[PDB]
Amino acid sequence: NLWVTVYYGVPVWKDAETTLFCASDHNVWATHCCVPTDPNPQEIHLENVTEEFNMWKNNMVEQMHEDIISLWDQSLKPCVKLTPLCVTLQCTNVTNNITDDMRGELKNCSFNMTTELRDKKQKVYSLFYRLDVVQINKEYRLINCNTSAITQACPKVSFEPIPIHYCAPAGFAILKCKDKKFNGTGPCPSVSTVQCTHGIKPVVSTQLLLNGSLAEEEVIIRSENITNNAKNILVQLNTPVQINCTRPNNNTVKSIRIGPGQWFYYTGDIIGDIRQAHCNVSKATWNETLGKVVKQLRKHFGNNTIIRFAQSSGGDLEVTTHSFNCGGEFFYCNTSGLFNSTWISSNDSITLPCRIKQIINMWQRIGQAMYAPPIQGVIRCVSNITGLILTRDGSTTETFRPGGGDMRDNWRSELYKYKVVKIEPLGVAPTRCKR
Amino acid sequence: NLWVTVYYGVPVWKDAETTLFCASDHNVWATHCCVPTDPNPQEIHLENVTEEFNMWKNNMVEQMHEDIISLWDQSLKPCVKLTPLCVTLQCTNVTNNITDDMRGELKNCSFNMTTELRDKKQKVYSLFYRLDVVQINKEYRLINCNTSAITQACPKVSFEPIPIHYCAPAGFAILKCKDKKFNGTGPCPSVSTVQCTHGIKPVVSTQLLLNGSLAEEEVIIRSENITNNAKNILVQLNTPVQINCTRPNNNTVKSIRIGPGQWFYYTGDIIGDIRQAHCNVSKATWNETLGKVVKQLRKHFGNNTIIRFAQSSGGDLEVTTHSFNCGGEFFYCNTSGLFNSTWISSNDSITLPCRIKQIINMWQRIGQAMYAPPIQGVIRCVSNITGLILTRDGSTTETFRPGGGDMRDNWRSELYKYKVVKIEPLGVAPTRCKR
Amino acid sequence: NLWVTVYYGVPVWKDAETTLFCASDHNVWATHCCVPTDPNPQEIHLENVTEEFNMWKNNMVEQMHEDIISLWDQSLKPCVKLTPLCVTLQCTNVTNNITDDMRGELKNCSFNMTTELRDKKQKVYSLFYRLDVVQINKEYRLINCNTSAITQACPKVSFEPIPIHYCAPAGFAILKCKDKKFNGTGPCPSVSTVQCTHGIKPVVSTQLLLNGSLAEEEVIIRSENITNNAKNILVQLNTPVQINCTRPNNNTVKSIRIGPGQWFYYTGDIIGDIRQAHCNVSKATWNETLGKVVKQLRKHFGNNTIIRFAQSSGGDLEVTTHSFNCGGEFFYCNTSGLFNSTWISSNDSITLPCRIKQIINMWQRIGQAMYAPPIQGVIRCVSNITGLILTRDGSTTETFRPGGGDMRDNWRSELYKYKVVKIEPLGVAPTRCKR
Amino acid sequence: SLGFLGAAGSTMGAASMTLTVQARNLLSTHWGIKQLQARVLAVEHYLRDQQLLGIWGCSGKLICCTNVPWNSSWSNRNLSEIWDNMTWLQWDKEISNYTQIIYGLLEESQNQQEKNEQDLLALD
Amino acid sequence: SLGFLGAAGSTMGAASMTLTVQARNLLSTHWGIKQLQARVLAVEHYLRDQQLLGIWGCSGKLICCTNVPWNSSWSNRNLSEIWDNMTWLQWDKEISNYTQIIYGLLEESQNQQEKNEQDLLALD
Amino acid sequence: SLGFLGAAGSTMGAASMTLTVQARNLLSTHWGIKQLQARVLAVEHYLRDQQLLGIWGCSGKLICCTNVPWNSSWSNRNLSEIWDNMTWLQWDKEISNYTQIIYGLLEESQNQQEKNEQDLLALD
Ligand SMILES: *[C@@H]1O[C@H](CO)[C@@H](O[C@@H]2O[C@H](CO)[C@@H](O)[C@H](O)[C@H]2NC(C)=O)[C@H](O)[C@H]1NC(C)=O
Ligand SMILES: *[C@@H]1O[C@H](CO)[C@@H](O[C@@H]2O[C@H](CO)[C@@H](O)[C@H](O)[C@H]2NC(C)=O)[C@H](O)[C@H]1NC(C)=O
Ligand SMILES: *[C@@H]1O[C@H](CO)[C@@H](O[C@@H]2O[C@H](CO)[C@@H](O)[C@H](O)[C@H]2NC(C)=O)[C@H](O)[C@H]1NC(C)=O
Ligand SMILES: *[C@@H]1O[C@H](CO)[C@@H](O[C@@H]2O[C@H](CO)[C@@H](O)[C@H](O)[C@H]2NC(C)=O)[C@H](O)[C@H]1NC(C)=O
Ligand SMILES: *[C@@H]1O[C@H](CO)[C@@H](O[C@@H]2O[C@H](CO)[C@@H](O)[C@H](O)[C@H]2NC(C)=O)[C@H](O)[C@H]1NC(C)=O
Ligand SMILES: *[C@@H]1O[C@H](CO)[C@@H](O[C@@H]2O[C@H](CO)[C@@H](O)[C@H](O)[C@H]2NC(C)=O)[C@H](O)[C@H]1NC(C)=O
Ligand SMILES: *[C@@H]1O[C@H](CO)[C@@H](O[C@@H]2O[C@H](CO)[C@@H](O)[C@H](O)[C@H]2NC(C)=O)[C@H](O)[C@H]1NC(C)=O
Ligand SMILES: *[C@@H]1O[C@H](CO)[C@@H](O[C@@H]2O[C@H](CO)[C@@H](O)[C@H](O)[C@H]2NC(C)=O)[C@H](O)[C@H]1NC(C)=O
Ligand SMILES: *[C@@H]1O[C@H](CO)[C@@H](O[C@@H]2O[C@H](CO)[C@@H](O)[C@H](O)[C@H]2NC(C)=O)[C@H](O)[C@H]1NC(C)=O
Ligand SMILES: *[C@@H]1O[C@H](CO)[C@@H](O[C@@H]2O[C@H](CO)[C@@H](O)[C@H](O)[C@H]2NC(C)=O)[C@H](O)[C@H]1NC(C)=O
Ligand SMILES: *[C@@H]1O[C@H](CO)[C@@H](O)[C@H](O)[C@H]1NC(C)=O
Ligand SMILES: *[C@@H]1O[C@H](CO)[C@@H](O)[C@H](O)[C@H]1NC(C)=O
Ligand SMILES: *[C@@H]1O[C@H](CO)[C@@H](O)[C@H](O)[C@H]1NC(C)=O
Ligand SMILES: *[C@@H]1O[C@H](CO)[C@@H](O)[C@H](O)[C@H]1NC(C)=O
Ligand SMILES: *[C@@H]1O[C@H](CO)[C@@H](O)[C@H](O)[C@H]1NC(C)=O
Ligand SMILES: *[C@@H]1O[C@H](CO)[C@@H](O)[C@H](O)[C@H]1NC(C)=O
Repeated sequence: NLWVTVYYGVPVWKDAETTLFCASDHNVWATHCCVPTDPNPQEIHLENVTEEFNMWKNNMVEQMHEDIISLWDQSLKPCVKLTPLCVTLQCTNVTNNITDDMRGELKNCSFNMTTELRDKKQKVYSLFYRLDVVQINKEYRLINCNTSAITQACPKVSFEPIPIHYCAPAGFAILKCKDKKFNGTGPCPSVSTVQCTHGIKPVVSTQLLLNGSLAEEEVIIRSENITNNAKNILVQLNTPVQINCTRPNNNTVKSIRIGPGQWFYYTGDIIGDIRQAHCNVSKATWNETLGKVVKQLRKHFGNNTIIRFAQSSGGDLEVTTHSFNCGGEFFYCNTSGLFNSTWISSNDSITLPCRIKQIINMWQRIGQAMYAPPIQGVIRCVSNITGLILTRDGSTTETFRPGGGDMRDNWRSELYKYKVVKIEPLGVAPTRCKR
Repeated sequence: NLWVTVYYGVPVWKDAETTLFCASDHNVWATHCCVPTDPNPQEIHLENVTEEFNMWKNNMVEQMHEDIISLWDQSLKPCVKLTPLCVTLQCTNVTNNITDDMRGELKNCSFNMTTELRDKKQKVYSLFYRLDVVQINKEYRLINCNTSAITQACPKVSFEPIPIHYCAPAGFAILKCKDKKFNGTGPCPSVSTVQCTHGIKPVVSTQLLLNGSLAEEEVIIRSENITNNAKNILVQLNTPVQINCTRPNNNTVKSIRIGPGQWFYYTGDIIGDIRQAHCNVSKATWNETLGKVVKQLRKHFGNNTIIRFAQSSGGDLEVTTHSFNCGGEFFYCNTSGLFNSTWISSNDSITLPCRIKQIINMWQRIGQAMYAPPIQGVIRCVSNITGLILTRDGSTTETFRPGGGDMRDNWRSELYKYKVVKIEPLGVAPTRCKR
Repeated sequence: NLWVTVYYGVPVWKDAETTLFCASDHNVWATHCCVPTDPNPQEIHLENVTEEFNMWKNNMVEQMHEDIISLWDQSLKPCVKLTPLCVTLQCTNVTNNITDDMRGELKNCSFNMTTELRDKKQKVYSLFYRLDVVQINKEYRLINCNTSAITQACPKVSFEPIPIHYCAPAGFAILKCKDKKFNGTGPCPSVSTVQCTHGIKPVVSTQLLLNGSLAEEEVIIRSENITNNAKNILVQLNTPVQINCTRPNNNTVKSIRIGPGQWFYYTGDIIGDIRQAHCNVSKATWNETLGKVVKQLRKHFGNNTIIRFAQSSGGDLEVTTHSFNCGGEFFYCNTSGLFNSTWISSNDSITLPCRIKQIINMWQRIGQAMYAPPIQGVIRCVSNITGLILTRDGSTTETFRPGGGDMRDNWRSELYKYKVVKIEPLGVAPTRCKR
Repeated sequence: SLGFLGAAGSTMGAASMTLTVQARNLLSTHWGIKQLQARVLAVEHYLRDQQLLGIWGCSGKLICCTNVPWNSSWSNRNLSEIWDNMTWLQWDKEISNYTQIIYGLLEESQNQQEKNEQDLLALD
Repeated sequence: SLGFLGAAGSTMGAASMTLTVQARNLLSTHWGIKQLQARVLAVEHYLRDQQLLGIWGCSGKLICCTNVPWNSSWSNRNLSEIWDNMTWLQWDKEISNYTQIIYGLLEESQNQQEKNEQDLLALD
Repeated sequence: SLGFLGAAGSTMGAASMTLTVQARNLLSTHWGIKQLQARVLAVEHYLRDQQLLGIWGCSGKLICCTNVPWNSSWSNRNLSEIWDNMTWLQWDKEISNYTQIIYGLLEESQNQQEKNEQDLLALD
């Protein structure tokens, strides 16, 4: 009666894991390695297609992680190795024009370094932050001396994130979820197909996500398992919170030759007096932001459940403070002033003190270290807080604390709406057609 | 009458050389980097097909040789360089608590090492085997100081051979010789087609072959041209000879940091009575084995010919003695006790007076040295002798000796059964079909 | 009443840029890296095909340039670094057997060099040619110490140019211009198709091109824009001018060990009188050659003008002076003896004095350097001048001076007959056939 | 006119009218390697589909009819249900367990068919 | 005779006599990447042209006569004026402006042909 | 069963019944460049053979008979011997010296056929 008819070019796909490539259009991410982005990328709406998405089981996130690590490391390959710098260092306190809150923050240190000629030595001095030196038992050493060689970042290279568009290879496609309020794990009733994702900026931070996407209408709370205290909660925002960060000191940068073709950069001195690095947010905006967060948490934890916010504690600065790169400098800000409230049913700012660190161990690895050269002058940046990383502790009161660690979650947030599938164009169906 | 007809998918092949790949199944062979194997899905017996095999003209052998070397070098690429050890050593004899079998074998040396801070030095003591230390004129240097750079092998990467299966690229097929009593160069009446070889353990040795396959029916003698005394003779055994090799001493391993992020491992002390490394072979089985070898040699040389076994000639330790990696340490053993007899027309065992070396220059390459970290504890290995490498002395008596050292031959021992051919799907034939 | 008919295998093409690969035919160009050339390449004459060529927009030149830089750098990758050599030197003049041609051009230096053992030092005496040594305040340093490290070239690797053939990939072809007297930018009425170019020797020189191809009948003058005073003029020749170059000094080469597995080579002494390096050309041949150049220049600038040849403008030795690699030695020769003449509408030689330099900064890059090992004995080579690089200074006497230093001008002097096109085999045309 | 996978969700008999729109999108420092491997992989998948169509005697057709009858054991629906209500994604899931069987039957059918033609051209 | 592109420059009529001459020449450390990148292009270009011919209903016959009529707006030269008085390079330069139109028409007529065959065979 | 080369050694007459099984078996750090090269080569060999089948007018079929007559100078043997007493390995040894000749003839024959088809269609 019926025969097997073969069709090719059939709109069928299966979930798949493949390799994606970057298309983007003096840079940490070596963007010249990517193809350029097509000025007229396409997107198509797929009416009546409902697909299951799972942001917590997504290999796009893992590839983004891998690419960022590799690109970051590759940019340090041609840079100076400051092995001549790991010497007994002789240090005293900077006590000249010190704000009370920086008493013994900054230190003055003396070295016997190598020079252009191997038979000579050059006596130099520089200023260091306390966070990067450890006492010898006036004798100090750099903190990386007992774990790794440190590479100086090349000064011409910018650390400012540039949006990277991820594109599927031929035969594959990326599905995108357009469903408002999608939490990342259920069926998505409204999808579209794209070849490339939007450009995603590889912004690196802890606790407070910066310069990401906003929700259209309401705060969306996403988690792998909300009742599991071992999982993080990613909260997006439907409004930005403006944050103004500064390093309010006019630093004068000096450099020396340490060997043929190699030079070391350091802070020589500071012009004028000093002030503690800090970040400002508006108190009122922050209070509205939390009010929205609390309402959504109550939907999940109970209408009459008390929601409390608290500072996090335990671990290194990367998981207790808000770290970020501002002006190319590395900041560690105390967010306790933001997360200190209990909720039952005009230029007033919140000021968060911050510290500055130059020896940076990224991606929670050991054995690698980078020396961040100082930046001349005074640093300011303004950024938008577009989501929070919270963890729940553990009756009556639920306590949430800022979370952090595992960079996969920052990327997971931007990629929550994308899925990779493979096209299977060949298939069969019964018809009345024979031979 | 007849016309040309073209057939595609024709069961023919031609001898060809192509690139094979690793399918494998913390190792120096990067076994995690190979596509894994399937559970030996099949071999296809080919009825009425006789192919010519030639183990002496085999590119599988040459590729394995090159791949093993490349993997070896890669495994040292990220490991600590030991350049700072090439200093004058101050050495005295270790004659404390010895048996006098070891008199002169160990020396207690002291030297000034670099440390985490480059402006500090730290005097250390360590024990060395005499084979790795050469007198300068009490003042000694490491043997490799005037020829090569030395890299420490990573303490977490094992030298235990893992069977590696070699698989044909698509479009090619590996033919295997199934016939018994096949001597490596003639036609093989019974063959089969496989996609992957069995896994081969890349065991490194000389004089005797360890952990290979056994012959099932008789001892088989294989050589390219047996009448040419310039060729080696490979002998495959029917029964394994079990050999036990040990290092009776209990060594204590110490670790010194020699620069940021790096450390050197060295024997700190020895707990107890210093004794000679040694290895045991039972006489009953060894004497039976030689008799079997002689019978086969008599088939080639005459019944009326006397066969003598003799020890090796002088030369580099690597080629005059048996050599293997046991527990991570490299042993050199005098096999003379196994080849000292003339053959004419109880647990009593043979003990081999073995010695240990840590500085390794494998594949006979000059300029590339490796340091073998010491092993904590006492070392014991049990292995099977599955074959021999013999040389022929250049009237009425023939003499054979335990020669060797060219690693290519160890691989010939297992790859003799395989040949790689290209599949050639097109061909034509006459027939009665026209159009 | 016609229909579209599709034809595949249509002999048409488009200008295109693709990747070309090398085919060759102990050497710095690593010709073993290239695919060996088939002994019988074909050339297919295209009757009735006129194509436009533009040597100044020919990206084959850019690829050749990149391959040359790449091969050059790869050849130095495994060679000994001389960082231990950048030490204060104590230097006096070599006045011991001077003919006054070399007075002030050779110095005797001594320094404290490292040894295999890192705790020992050796005092080394060596000779330098002044251009490589600069004063610090008898205290000198090598010129590269404040720019970069210098790598010693491997003594076993020759720098002699080997013709390198370039080949297009399938789908592409190279069209060659066969017309005589072709200036590189207009239509070429007679062309042929090849898959591979002839082998081109990558001869590196400034001002006077050596060992290239000759013009078929007459001197051909080619330039990007003849009236643009910022552009170079490439003058080919229809006859070679023989040039005989030498370093007439018997150099004794000495070497020292500088570290484990490494050694440094330097000139130990000179036997016999010390004389200046030089190059000879025939005065008569050179004067005839210029007369031909002058006539062709008059065709472009008027036949009622004056052409005057003059000296280079000054600046860096590598640009202002003629340079070449002879025997592996690096020569810098003064051409003022060649370009000193005003042209108005028996065994008499011209001797050009030369300087020798061992520290070479190639390809106009900054941050890399090579040390050229000394060459044992006396160096002599004979080569052909096959073209000139001239510049013109902006009813007046025109002034021409030697130009160059931009290596693309040398390649472009051979790659002017070739262009790469993409084959576009598919197309359509109308006919009476329909289905 | 939609584009690429935009037909998904339409009925099977609607989607089947636009096959070329998707067929055209097939084939259209390891950052070098990732890009190169992706190109190779795209080719390999393309070629496997084309080889398979070739074996079945459907080379170059998009829509190809065969001599293999449909089994009610693979699926049993009215043709109007299959072509007018269901879409291709649903269908692929429903008969995902029979694709190996069907492909084997198609390969056997074509092999016999070729032999029969070879004999007819030799005049039996 | 006149291997590879040797017939280039001859008129279109004569050049069409050697289509297989050019067709058969199609496809035919850090450094090893320049060959892999070249080989992959030769293959991708080959396959894209083959795919296009397949979509158009030309499985690969070298010369495929289609059912799409020629428009005078593309070219109004008579046939001798095209086939006897021009070479292929000249022809391509003139027709280039309309080739996307032509290619679209060819894909469209083939889809109509495929549907018609399938329906006739349901009636057969 | 007899997968891959299992039919080898059987006579040509029997072996022709297994062409399909060997058709589907075609086309399937610094270490990757070895696997990647192997993948590329498999594709290149596959495509070159398909290219010849296309040129000769066989294309997607496994068995094609053509209009080229068999020449006794290539081989003078009775059909009862070649198709029942010689194997495809033995035959290759015997016919190898003439396969370049045969391939050239197959190409020319198809070109003549294509010209004839174009002309017949033009004549309607
Ligand atoms: C730099 O200032 C710090 C204070 O910020 C001094 O450290 C304190 O020393 C007293 C003993 O005299 C201890 O009891 C405190 O606990 C220390 N405080 C901290 C934060 O370490 C330090 O001695 C000063 N150093 C110099 C060179 O003046
Ligand atoms: C996101 O929304 C989905 C609903 O679309 C929620 O999924 C349900 O979770 C419960 C509890 O595990 C299951 O019993 C249901 O079967 C799930 N429904 C579906 C359609 O999958 C999910 O829990 C929500 N997650 C968050 C963080 O809000
Ligand atoms: C260290 O050991 C060496 C042996 O390795 C001793 O030297 C030997 O001394 C005997 C005399 O008792 C000589 O006959 C040998 O020829 C010597 N051999 C070598 C290699 O020199 C040496 O005396 C011992 N030194 C100490 C301090 O114990
Ligand atoms: C392994 O067996 C083969 C036989 O298959 C031996 O090869 C023959 O040796 C004779 C010696 O004169 C030659 O004339 C023949 O041409 C060889 N070929 C064959 C197929 O017989 C081979 O010599 C044997 N190997 C050893 C080590 O004895
Ligand atoms: C090598 O060691 C093995 C044991 O590790 C010895 O084999 C054993 O011998 C003992 C008697 O001494 C038996 O009781 C064991 O049963 C044997 N092995 C087993 C467990 O089967 C072997 O004899 C040693 N080889 C030599 C020659 O020393
Ligand atoms: C090495 O030779 C240079 C010249 O090549 C000497 O320097 C010159 O000395 C004369 C006087 O005899 C002055 O008129 C020149 O102006 C000097 N030239 C320069 C560049 O300074 C130099 O003194 C000699 N050094 C030694 C150690 O003999
Ligand atoms: C090289 O020769 C070509 C002719 O083959 C010259 O091209 C002419 O240049 C003038 C001035 O720009 C134009 O007006 C003509 O139309 C060009 N003719 C053609 C056929 O293109 C070119 O100028 C010569 N180059 C040099 C440096 O003299
Ligand atoms: C999504 O499904 C709806 C049906 O629920 C499709 O709309 C129907 O389309 C047919 C054919 O044109 C019409 O005869 C019906 O009257 C339409 N029904 C309704 C309720 O509008 C719609 O086309 C589907 N979407 C896609 C992309 O195929
Ligand atoms: C190049 O053009 C010439 C014409 O200028 C072609 O020669 C003509 O060929 C036709 C066809 O065989 C003859 O009828 C004419 O009499 C020939 N003319 C002359 C002057 O000989 C020539 O064939 C063309 N070249 C190519 C490769 O096609
Ligand atoms: C190998 O040769 C034997 C003959 O010696 C083949 O055996 C015959 O096979 C046919 C089937 O094709 C049977 O009808 C005959 O009765 C068999 N002969 C005997 C004596 O039993 C065998 O098939 C051949 N192997 C292959 C793979 O073709
Ligand atoms: C530099 O070296 C001198 C000895 O020459 C020593 O006294 C001084 O403390 C050293 N200074 C530093 C900063 O290491
Ligand atoms: C910094 O300290 C100096 C004294 O060392 C003082 O003269 C100067 O005014 C101070 N600067 C500021 C901005 O307080
Ligand atoms: C319960 O939650 C709803 C919102 O879902 C809110 O409108 C209502 O007032 C809450 N009731 C209380 C206060 O428990
Ligand atoms: C270590 O350095 C000191 C420096 O005073 C020297 O006297 C001693 O001999 C050195 N020891 C060794 C074992 O090199
Ligand atoms: C070598 O070092 C010594 C000091 O140890 C110094 O006196 C001598 O001048 C140095 N030699 C040279 C050539 O600089
Ligand atoms: C057969 O082959 C011979 C050469 O071996 C050739 O001379 C003859 O013309 C050919 N005949 C046919 C009909 O092809």
